[PDB]
Amino acid sequence: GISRDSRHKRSATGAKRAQFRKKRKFELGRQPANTKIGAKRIHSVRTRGGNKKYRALRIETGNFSWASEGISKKTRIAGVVYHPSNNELVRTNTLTKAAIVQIDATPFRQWFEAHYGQTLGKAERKWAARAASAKIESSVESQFSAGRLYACISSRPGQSGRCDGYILEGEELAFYLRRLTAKK
Amino acid sequence: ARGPKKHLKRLAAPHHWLLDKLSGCYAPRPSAGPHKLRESLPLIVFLRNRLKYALNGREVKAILMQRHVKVDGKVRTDTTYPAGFMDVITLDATNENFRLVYDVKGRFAVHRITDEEASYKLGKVKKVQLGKKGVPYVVTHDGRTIRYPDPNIKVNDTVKIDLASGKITDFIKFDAGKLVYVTGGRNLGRIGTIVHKERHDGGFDLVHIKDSLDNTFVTRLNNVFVIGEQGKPYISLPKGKGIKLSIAEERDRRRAQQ
Amino acid sequence: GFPMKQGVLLPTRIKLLLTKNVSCYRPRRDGERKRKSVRGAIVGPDLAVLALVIVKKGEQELEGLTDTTVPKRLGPKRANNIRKFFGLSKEDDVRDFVIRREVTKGEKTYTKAPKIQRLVTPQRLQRKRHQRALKVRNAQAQREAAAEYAQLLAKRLSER
Amino acid sequence: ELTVQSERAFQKQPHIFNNPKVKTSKRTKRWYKNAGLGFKTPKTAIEGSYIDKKCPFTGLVSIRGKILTGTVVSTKMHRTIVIRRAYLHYIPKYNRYEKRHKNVPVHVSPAFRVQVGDIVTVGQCRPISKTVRFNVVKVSAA
RNA sequence: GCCCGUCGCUAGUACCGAUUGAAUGGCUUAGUGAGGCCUCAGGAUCUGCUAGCGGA
RNA sequence: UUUUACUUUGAAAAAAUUAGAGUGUUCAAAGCAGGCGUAUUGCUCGAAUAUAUUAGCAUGGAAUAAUAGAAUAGGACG
RNA sequence: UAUCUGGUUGAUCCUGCCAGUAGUCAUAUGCUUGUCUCAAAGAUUAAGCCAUGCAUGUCUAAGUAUAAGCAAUACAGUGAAACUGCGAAUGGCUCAUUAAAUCAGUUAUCGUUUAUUUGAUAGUUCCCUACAUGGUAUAACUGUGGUAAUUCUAGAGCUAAUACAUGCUUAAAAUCUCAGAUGUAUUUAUUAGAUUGAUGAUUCAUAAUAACUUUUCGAAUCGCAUGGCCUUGUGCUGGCGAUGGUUCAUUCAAAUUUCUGCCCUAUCAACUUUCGAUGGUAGGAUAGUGGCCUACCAUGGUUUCAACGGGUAACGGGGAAUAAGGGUUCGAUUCCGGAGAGGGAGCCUGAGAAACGGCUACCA
RNA sequence: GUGAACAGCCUCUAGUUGAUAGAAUAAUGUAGAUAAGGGAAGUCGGCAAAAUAGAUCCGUAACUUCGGGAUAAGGAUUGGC
Ligand SMILES: [Mg+2]
Ligand SMILES: [Mg+2]
Ligand SMILES: [Mg+2]
Ligand SMILES: [Mg+2]
Ligand SMILES: [Mg+2]
Ligand SMILES: [Mg+2]
Ligand SMILES: [Mg+2]
Ligand SMILES: [Mg+2]
Ligand SMILES: [Mg+2]
Ligand SMILES: [Mg+2]
Ligand SMILES: [Mg+2]
Ligand SMILES: [Mg+2]
Ligand SMILES: [Mg+2]
Ligand SMILES: [Mg+2]
Ligand SMILES: [Mg+2]
Ligand SMILES: [Mg+2]
Ligand SMILES: [Mg+2]
Ligand SMILES: [Mg+2]
Ligand SMILES: [Mg+2]
Ligand SMILES: [Mg+2]
Ligand SMILES: [Mg+2]
Ligand SMILES: [Mg+2]
Ligand SMILES: [Mg+2]
Ligand SMILES: [Mg+2]
Ligand SMILES: [Mg+2]
Repeated sequence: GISRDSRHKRSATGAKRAQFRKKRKFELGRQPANTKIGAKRIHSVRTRGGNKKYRALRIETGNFSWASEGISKKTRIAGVVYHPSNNELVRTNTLTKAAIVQIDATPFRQWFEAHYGQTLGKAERKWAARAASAKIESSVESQFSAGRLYACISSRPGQSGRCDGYILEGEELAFYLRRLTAKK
Repeated sequence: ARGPKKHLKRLAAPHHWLLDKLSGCYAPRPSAGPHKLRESLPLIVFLRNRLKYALNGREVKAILMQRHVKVDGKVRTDTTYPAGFMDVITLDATNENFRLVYDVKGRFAVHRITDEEASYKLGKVKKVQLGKKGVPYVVTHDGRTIRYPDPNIKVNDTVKIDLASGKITDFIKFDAGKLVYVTGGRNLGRIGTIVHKERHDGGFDLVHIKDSLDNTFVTRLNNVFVIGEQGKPYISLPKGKGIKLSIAEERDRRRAQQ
Repeated sequence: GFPMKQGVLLPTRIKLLLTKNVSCYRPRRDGERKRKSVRGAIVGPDLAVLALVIVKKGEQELEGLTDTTVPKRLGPKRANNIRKFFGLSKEDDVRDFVIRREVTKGEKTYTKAPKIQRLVTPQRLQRKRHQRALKVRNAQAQREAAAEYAQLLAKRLSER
Repeated sequence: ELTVQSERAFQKQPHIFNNPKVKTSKRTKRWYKNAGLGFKTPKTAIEGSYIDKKCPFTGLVSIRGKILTGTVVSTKMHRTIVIRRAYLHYIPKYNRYEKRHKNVPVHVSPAFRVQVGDIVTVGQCRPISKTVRFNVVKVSAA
C-alpha cells in the first residue's frame, strides 16, 4: 500500500536508490478520510499496537470553543468557507484540521443570553456580577445577526473521528476575513 | 525482524554468567522482568551453575515448581526469571538467603545473608515522577514504583525497600563521601566513596570513586549504586568488598595458602 | 459437490474469497481467507441434490417424516435455560429435576447429570463480596496514605 | 519578518491565546523557551514577530543530540542553510590524512542572520525535513 | 657469425563486417490492466421491536 | 575563559577468536575445570588480564601546524 | 621465523622477470591409509527443479465436559473431539538483491508503538435481575448427504463460556451550576505549572475549567480451604490464590535517527528537478518525526575533498590466512545485524508479518 | 461569420437563375461512395484507393557539409458550460 519509507524518494544528492527490504507493514500509509458534512458515518481503523483510529466521514456536529469565555458548545457545521491548503476542499466541503467553517452559533447565542442577558443578536444579580465587561467584539457579535460563526477546525477528523474547533477572534478573525474578502 | 526474539544462543549470553562453551547451542534467555536481560541472572543459572543444587534444567524446574525458591518475597516459579542486583533469593528448604551482588570480577557472587536483614533490599531511584491524580512516585533500579515518597528523594539516590510491605523505610542521598557500588562497566563490582561528580549537561554525568585502598577511578553515573556512607554499608558486602587487587597481588594472595 | 451459496443469485458456480463467519468455508487459521468455488443460489438442472425444510405438513404422513422421529440430544444446561424450558419462575432452585441419563455398561446404570452454568452459588457470592471488600479496602488505604502524605508535606513546609 | 502573515494560513504559536477581553499591555503575547546547554535565547527571538514552529526557542523543536560547528556555504533556502563541516580522515597505511567534508542542511531561525561564512553552531533536533536534522543555536557571525 | 621483411602451408587467438542480425536481463514513455485495501452504493435472508423501524 | 588539528589518561569498542594467568584432558589439540583430609551428613580457590585508537565521549598539556583580535579605532578598563 | 637459490654471457657486473621454496579451518584430485581425541561437510556452477516422510502445536487445581469414552442423587477422577485462550512473527536455512544501501562503533526519541514479565493503579457505572440477564449461538455431538478427488463442506436438532452482547450493587466525605454534575478512557479550547515537582532544555509530568464521543475501562469469571459473629437463615462478614482488566512505570522488543568509516572504474563530469528534486506554509497519512503523500509557493540540493553513472564471480561486521615492522589477501559459512523464501505485488489475523511449512492475483 | 488565412463552407450589396425538355430507373458505362473476414495473396509494378492530417504538450535515431535530418520516428489532449 502507501509507503512512508525513504527507500524511494531519491537521496539528497539525486542518486536513485536501489530497492532493498520490500515494503514493510510498519511503514504503511492509508487513504485520506475526506470528511464531508452531514449524516455522521465514522469507521474504526485497527492501527498498530491494537489501537484504534476513527475515520470520520460526513460529520455534521462538532464541539467548538469560544475561548474568550470558555464555553465549548456542541454545534452544527454549516459549510467550509476557507482552507489554507487547497480550495478544492472548500469546494467539496471537506472537513479537516485548520479548515475555516461556519457553525450554527445558536447554542453560543443562547449561552450568552443565559449568562449575561445582553441581547447579542436578537439568578437576578448573577448578570450584575457578570458586569459591564460583557461586550465580546464588533466582529464576533456582528456574525450573530446572521447566526453563523466563523470557526477553525482544531481536531483531525480523519484521525480522531471528531470535528472540534474554536471560534476565530482578534487578529486571526481579521486575517481570515481579509482572506475571504480577497477571494470572494 | 517480525517480532521479539525468544532464543538466546550460547556465546550471546552475558559473559558474567560463566556459562560452558560446549554445553549446548543455547543459553537461558532471561524472561521479561524487573532488571534487564544483560544485567540479570536467571534462576536456572543461579541454581544449576552457581549453587550446583540442580544438575539439569529439568531439576531446576522441579525445584521451582514446589514453591521452594523465592525472589524478593514472592515465589517466582519462572525458570528464567531475571533475578538481578540486590535481589534476595530465599529457599525455605536449605534455609539461607542470598543477596545477588557483584564480586570484584563483576560476576554475581554467591553471597549468603541472614534472615534478619534479608527482609529489606536497596534500590537506586531511577526517576521521580508525578503519577495519576497528582500522586508522586519513585521508580527504582529493579522496576519498582513506590507512591508518596519523601519530597527530598531525588534521582541517583538510594531507597531502602521493606520488600514485605514494599515501602520506603529510609533513603540515602547522592553526595560526596557516600558508599557506592559500581553496577556496570570496566569497574563493575567495585565499592568506594564518591569524590566528585562532574555534570556534563547533555552528555553523561561522571563520578569519581575512591576505594578503601585509595585507588580512584571515574565511571558513568548510570552504573553507580549508593549503598550507604563510608564504613557503614546498608547491606552486607561480598568477600572482597570491591577492592580490585592487581593481578600480581591476586597471585600473591592465591600463593599465601601453602 | 460444490455447495449452493445463500445469496449468489446465479444459475452456475463462481469463485468467491470467503470469510470466517460464512458458509461453505471453515478457516484453518485466524484471519485466513480462501478463494473457493461455490454454486449459485437459484436452482437448476445442474444440482445433484437439493435440501428442503418442511414448513407445513398437509396430508398422509411419510414413512420417514413423523413415525421416525429422533429426540433432542442434550437438555438445557444453563440454569435460566432450564427455567425457560420447564416454565419455572425465578425462585425455584433448579438443581433437582435437571434432565439425566443412564449409561448401562456394567449393570450399574450410574446417572450422568450435566453441570449447570451461571448457577447462583455461595461460592460466587463470596467471590463478589471479596471483590467489593477489596475495592473498598484499597480505596480506604489510598485515602489514608494520601492523608498522611499531606501531613508530611505540611510538616516539611512548616520549616520556612 | 517582512509581513510575517504572508502565508495562506494564520501564523501563530500553537496554544498561545491572546485574549481580546483583557486589557493587557503588549497585546501580542509571545511564547519562548530556553534552548538549554548554555545557549542564550537571542533578543530577536524574544522581541520578534515570526512564528517558525521549527525555531529552537519559539518553536516546538528541542535540541537534544549532537552539537556541531560548521561554515555556512549556502543561504539560498528559506529558513534553511547548508554548512560545510571540514575534517581530516586518517589513512593508517600511509600514516597520513586526507581532507574531507560533509555538507549539513541546517534550519536557521529568523532570530539569527547568517551569510556565506559565518561559522555557526548547530544542535541536533527531530527530523524537520527530508534532510535537515539540525537547528542553528549560535550564530557567531565572524 | 648474426640477422630482417613480403609471400606459401598448418594450428591457435582476437578484430572489422551487410544482415534496420539474434538472444537474455535492467530501466523506461504510452496503452491495457488482474488482485487485495479504502470508499460511493446495493440488499440475499437473518433475527429482534410495535402494515411500519431499527440491527447484522 | 576565539576556533581547530595534535597528543596523555579514563569510560567505550558483545561474546566467541588472538595473546595470556591458573589448572597432570594420561601428554597434547583442547576444556574451564578443579583441589584437600574421610567412611564427612563438607571446606575451598577459579572461569583473570591485555588488544583494538577510525569516528564519537570525558580529561591534562599548549611544543609543533593552522586560525582571530585594535588602523578611516565603530578599540580595551571606570 | 628480519635468509633466499637456478635460468640471458666465452666469461663479468646489473636491470629484469620466469622458475624454484614455505604456509593456507583453501578447494579439488591421485596414490596410500593401522590406532585415540576432535568433526568441516551441495557455499562457489543452478536464490536451479523437486517424488516421499517429518520439521508447530499446546491443559493446569484454577475458561467451557451429559463422548450414548473409560474406569469402584450434578458431573466434582482421568480423559477423545470441539469451542475458547496462547503460540505459530521464535527457531532453522540461504546469501539472490543490496556500494552511504546493509553493517560497525557511537547518538536521539523533549519524535513513537510495545503482546508478555514485574511493580503500582480504578468506593463516582444506574433513568423494575444482581441470591447474577439474553441467544439475538453455535461448535463438538446426532442424523440426512453431494463430490473421481483436497485438512471441501450443506441442509436439519440441541447444548455452554474468561466466546458474543447487554447489564447493578460501593454508603460515607467532597466543590461548582441553577435538584444536577464533578472517576476514568477520547477530542478540542483555555488556565496554573513561579522563584507549587522534574529536565541541560519543553506547550514536560500533573492539576483545574468548559464542553465532546458510529462510545471505552470500571471481573455477571475459576480452583482449593472453609473460618468467624449472630436475629441459626437462601443470615452477615472474612483466606490463599488463578485468570481478566484501564492507565503509568519496567522489561522483552520494535521503528525511525546523530556523527564517522565501504572494493574497482573518468573508455562515467556534470547529476537531481515536467512524473518531488532541495526548502517553507497548511493539510492528509502514520504509532509517531519527516516530500512519506497532497495543494500553494520559492529555486533550490550534490559534485574533481570524485557527485552521478557503470562493474562486483560484493550480504556487512566479529574475524581467517600469511605476516620483523608496515602490509597483502580472504570472510557464502558455528556469533551479531540485514534481506529472502521461484519473481513480483497486494493483504487478513495478530502486540509484533507486507509472514509465505498464512491468504489473494499475475508471471514461470 | 467560422477559421492562421484572399483556403474550404454559409450569408449581405450587386448579378444570375443561362445551358433542349418530359417519362421511367435494364444492362454496360462516366463521376461519387460503402463493404463482413483476410490484408498486396492482385499486378510488371500498391496502378487506383485507403490510411495520416489542424492546433497544444511530450518525445525524437542513424547520419551530417554541424547549417540540417525533423512535422524524424512514436505518444497524449481537443466539445459545451
Ligand atoms: Mg613463483
Ligand atoms: Mg547453490
Ligand atoms: Mg529468524
Ligand atoms: Mg501535556
Ligand atoms: Mg506537516
Ligand atoms: Mg566482502
Ligand atoms: Mg551476491
Ligand atoms: Mg559473512
Ligand atoms: Mg555467492
Ligand atoms: Mg545469521
Ligand atoms: Mg521475511
Ligand atoms: Mg529453489
Ligand atoms: Mg510474502
Ligand atoms: Mg518450506
Ligand atoms: Mg517460516
Ligand atoms: Mg478569428
Ligand atoms: Mg473489407
Ligand atoms: Mg472490417
Ligand atoms: Mg494488418
Ligand atoms: Mg505478388
Ligand atoms: Mg500472381
Ligand atoms: Mg514481379
Ligand atoms: Mg497512388
Ligand atoms: Mg510526428
Ligand atoms: Mg529519414
